[PDB]
Order: sequence, then C-alpha cells, then structure tokens
Amino acid sequence: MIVTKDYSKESRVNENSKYGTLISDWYLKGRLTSLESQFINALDILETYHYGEKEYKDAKDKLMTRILGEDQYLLERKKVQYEEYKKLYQKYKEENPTSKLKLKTFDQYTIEDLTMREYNELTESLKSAVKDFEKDVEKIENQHHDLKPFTDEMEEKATSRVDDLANKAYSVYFAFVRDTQHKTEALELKAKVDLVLGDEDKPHRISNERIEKEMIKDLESIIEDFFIETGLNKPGNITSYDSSKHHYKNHSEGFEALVKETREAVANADESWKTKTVKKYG
Amino acid sequence: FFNEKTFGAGEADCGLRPLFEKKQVQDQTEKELFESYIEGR
Amino acid sequence: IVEGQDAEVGLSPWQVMLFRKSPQELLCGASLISDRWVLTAAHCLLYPPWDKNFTVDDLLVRIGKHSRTRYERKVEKISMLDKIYIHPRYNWKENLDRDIALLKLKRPIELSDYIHPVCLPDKQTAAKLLHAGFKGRVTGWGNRRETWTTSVAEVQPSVLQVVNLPLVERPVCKASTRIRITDNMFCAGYKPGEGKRGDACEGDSGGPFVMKSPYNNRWYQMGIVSWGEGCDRDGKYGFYTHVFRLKKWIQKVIDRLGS
Ligand SMILES: *C[C@@](*)(O)[C@H](CCCNC(N)=[NH2+])NC(=O)[C@@H]1CCCN1C(=O)[C@H](N)Cc1ccccc1
Ligand SMILES: *[C@H]1O[C@H](CO)[C@@H](O)[C@H](O)[C@H]1NC(C)=O
Ligand code: NA
Repeated sequence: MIVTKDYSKESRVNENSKYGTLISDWYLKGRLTSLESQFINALDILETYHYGEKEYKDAKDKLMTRILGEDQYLLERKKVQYEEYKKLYQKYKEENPTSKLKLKTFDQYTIEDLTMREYNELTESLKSAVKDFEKDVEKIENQHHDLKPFTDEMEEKATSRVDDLANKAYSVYFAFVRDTQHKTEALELKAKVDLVLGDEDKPHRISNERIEKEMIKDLESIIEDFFIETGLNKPGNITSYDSSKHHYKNHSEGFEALVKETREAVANADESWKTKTVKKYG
Repeated sequence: FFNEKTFGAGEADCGLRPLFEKKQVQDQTEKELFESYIEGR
Repeated sequence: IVEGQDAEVGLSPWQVMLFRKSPQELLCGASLISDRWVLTAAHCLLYPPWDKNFTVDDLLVRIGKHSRTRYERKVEKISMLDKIYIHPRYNWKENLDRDIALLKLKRPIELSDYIHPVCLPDKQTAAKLLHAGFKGRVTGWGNRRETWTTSVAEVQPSVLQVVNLPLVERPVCKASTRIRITDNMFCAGYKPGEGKRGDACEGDSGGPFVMKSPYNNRWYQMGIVSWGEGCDRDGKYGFYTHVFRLKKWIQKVIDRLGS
C-alpha cells in the first residue's frame, strides 16, 4: 500500500553521507552550481560529433549511465527534500495568517541540505567516470585505425578536401537556385549540405579518417541526389566556391560567371556518371 | 478516407511496415500490445 | 523516451523528426500520414512562453531514420516544409488544448522500406481500441530520463526509442493534475501501484502514439505526444493529443482545395 521499490541506485555517493554537516546556505548555492557545471560538461563529451559512430556506443552507454546514476541521487535528494519543505511550510502558515508568501513548486525549489561529504563524492565519480571514458576511447582507437584522430596538419588536409567539395556543391546550388524549374531541388541540396557540414560557425570536426571518408560520400551523394531529381547531368568537373573569388554580393561578375560555366557543365555533361553514383538509385 | 489528389498517396497502404508487416515479421514488442487487448480466453 | 528501448530499424517508418535548420537542433518527433502530409504536436512549432514560433524556413523534417547523429544517405530523406498548419482553437495560454499541427512537404517523397505512412484512427477502430487498459506505442528521440541537471538538454539516445504505454481512464488523468483536461487529449502510462513504468519526455512531443488493430494488422496513430508534468514521475501521467477526436479538423484542412 505505502511501500515502494525502484532502487535504480548506481551512484558512487555513500549513503551515510547526507547525515553530515550541511553547507552554509550562502556557500551552498555555489557548490550546487559547481555540480551542475560538471554534468553540463560531462554530457557534452558525448554529444561530441567525433563519437557518433557504432563502435563507440558500448563505451558511451557506460558513461551516460555513470552520469545518470549520479544525477539520480541529487534528484532523489531534491524529491525528498521538497516533501519535508511542504510540511515546514504548512506549519509556517499555521502561525502567519498572512500568506503574503507563496509555496514554491518542485521546479522552483532548490536543494537546501547538501553536505560536503556528498559534493566531493559526486565529483570524484564524474571526474572519475570521464577519465574512465577517455580510456575506453583511447583503446577503441588503437584497434580501429581510421578512427585514431588526425594531426593539426592531417586534419587540415582532410577538412580542406571536404570544404572544397562542399564549396563545389554550393556552385551547383547557386547555379540552379535561380533556375525557377529547379529552385526547390537546389534548396534541398544547399539545406542538405548545411545539415551534414555542421553549424556554419562551428562545423563538425573532421577528426579521424573515416569521418573524412563518409563526409565526402555524403556530400558526394547529396550532389548526385540533385541530378537524379532534376534529371540534369553531373559534370565530371565543377569549379569550387571561393567566398572571395565570386561573392553573390561582392563579386557578382565572378559569381554569375561561375554559374554560366557550371550550367554549361551540366548542359554538355554526358550520362557517364549515372553508372558510378554513391547511392544506387532504384 | 481522403482523396489522394489532396491527401497524397499512401492512404491505402498505410500502417503496413515493409520490413515487418508485408513480410510476416513481428517486432520485438508487438504481441505486448495484444497482451493489453485480451487478458483472458 | 524514458524507460525506452532501441527501436528495430524500420520499426516506425511514419516516424518523422522535426529538425531545426540553424542552429542545427532537434525539435520534435512527428508522423507521416501520406506522401506529403506529416502530423505533429502543435506546440513544437509555436509556444510563446518559450518565445517559440518557427516557420517553414526555420526548419526541415527528416524521415526514415534511426540514428539521430549521422546522416543516413542510404535511407534518410530530407524535406522542406511548404505550408504549416496549427490548430485554431489551440490553447497554450492555459493548457495546450488542440495541441496538433499539420505539415505539408514542399515535394512529395518516395516511400522506401523506411518511409511508409501510418493510418489515422477509425470511427469504429477508435472505439474498439481506445479503452483504458490497452497499450499503445510511443517513439521518439526525447530526453532519456528526467534530470535535476536542469539548464541542460542534450540527454537523448543515439538511436530511435520505443515504449509501449497503457491508456488511463478519464477520472484518474484529470485527478492526477491541477491542469484542466479536455476531451481533446488523453493520458497514458503506468499507475504507481503497478510494476513496469515508462513515459515519453521532453523533445519527444510531435511523435506518434500508435496502436495496431487486431482486425487488420495495421498501425493507427491514436495520439501525439503533447505534455506532462515532469517525466515518468510517480503519480502523474503523460498526456497526448486525442488524434481521432481531431480527425474532423485534419480532414477539414487537407481536403481544403475544393470547398
Ligand atoms: C512539446 C514536447 O516535446 C513536450 C512533451 C513533454 C512530455 N512530457 C511527459 N512527461 N510525458 N511538451 C512540453 O514540454 C509542454 C509544452 C510546454 C510546457 N510543457 C509541459 O509538458 C509542462 N511540463 C507542463 C505544462 C505547462 C504549461 C501548459 C501545459 C503543460
Ligand atoms: C510568429 O508567427 C506569426 C508571424 O506573423 C505571428 O502572428 C505570431 O504571433 C508569432 N508567434 C508568436 C511567438 O506569438
Ligand atoms: Na509514470
């Protein structure tokens, strides 16, 4: 009736710890922020693009778990602390007819009973769990060649290819975005490149080899994708886009000139490519 | 119950998973829904 | 999805993923109902309290997926939105009533073994199936669980998630909340006294709540993930949009050009 189980406890924080000496409220509200700041950081280590692979999962679940088991703790802490807050709020009203003040909701309420024994233990687990991760990875990389990250030079070499090819598609895009008959299919191309390329400002890092491989084919395909749909023919050679060589607003000349050449490319191009395409359309 | 000319096609075939249904392949937690339908008989 | 589970690639073809263009960010799940119409939770696009009000330009859906991370050229099709349809009598100021929205794809897509549409509840199948006790299916790439670590989002799975949740009876639903309920929404989940558990969570919304008709082995999207107080908490249940009851509106808007 009044008995509940659900002991999804996997946190590395000692039970007999919350019985310590509560942190001075003023110095408390800060340690809390510290905490949050760790989860924030740790989580990020996952959303790190470089890990979006099939070999990393088993090692990412590992962390993710470590991170939730700790967060669970704090939740259970707040979830408990509130129940004790409600009461001491009630017994507060039965002393002040002036309910000038209002009760805070679970979402407004913050943790007010946090020993230091608790704080350290949490961080010593996350600071831990992570170092654990770095290991899992460094390992998975000594066993999967292309995954081992590039060198400031190397990465620059790949990244440069991709960015060129990418800028080579923006030639196609601009080329037909104005072509009323293909306006859409162009847009989907452009928007599809931006999608893979990564946020303009801080694009996906072309770390390891594999990433270099895929990115090209994903961009490679996305380009063929355009032609299949407009039927148009892929030229075995299109110029790249130099933001300074032909700006749509700063070098119109070389801009429209770029498009002329391109359209001509697609106009004189043969149906030879359709037999090589990345995606087997059909 | 729409006219393709306004709702598009797919209406007719709706609900059948080409990699499960139209291949007699049940998914890891399908019967689970049928467990909620009839607890007896 | 909380208490979720890795879907089986090709488990929810009609599962769309409302993605935002820039800054590249995942917004909600969705539902493909034909080859040019996709259905989602009205508030995924507009919701003034969070300064939310996206438009066709601001985003683009992505059907036939599994991995939220990498692009899947083999199966993934990316499409731009032509016109957007939010519900008139949609009430956000107070409680997310008529929280449903229709999206018309800029170009009709080609259905593959991964981009197949779902069916809409039936006037009879609605009754035969929408009964407290019956389990439906919820899928999405939402928060893997609830976190005190508020002020942080990125807490989603890598692959598509699936959880099957039973329907709760009107009384309870209304009871478990101080938020006003409406016949235009239903609540699903597990009762505390029960054993199993689960729930859809944030960044799950738009996604479908389907059921499979035993009278014709087909999947009908009974509801849309809409709201809830917290996630998989104990005592409250998850609220979805009662899609069937709104099917009147849907029709009214698709079969528009004509009358
Ligand atoms: C739009 C979404 O993805 C999300 C779905 C949440 C599902 N939650 C659970 N527990 N199954 N919806 C929301 O976050 C909605 C929209 C804005 C506020 N909101 C909530 O669910 C609040 N938690 C409660 C609420 C506040 C104001 C008005 C209605 C509901
Ligand atoms: C944004 O969408 C339209 C733009 O005209 C506007 O009417 C609407 O009120 C806006 N949404 C919000 C945040 O209220
Ligand atoms: Na629950």
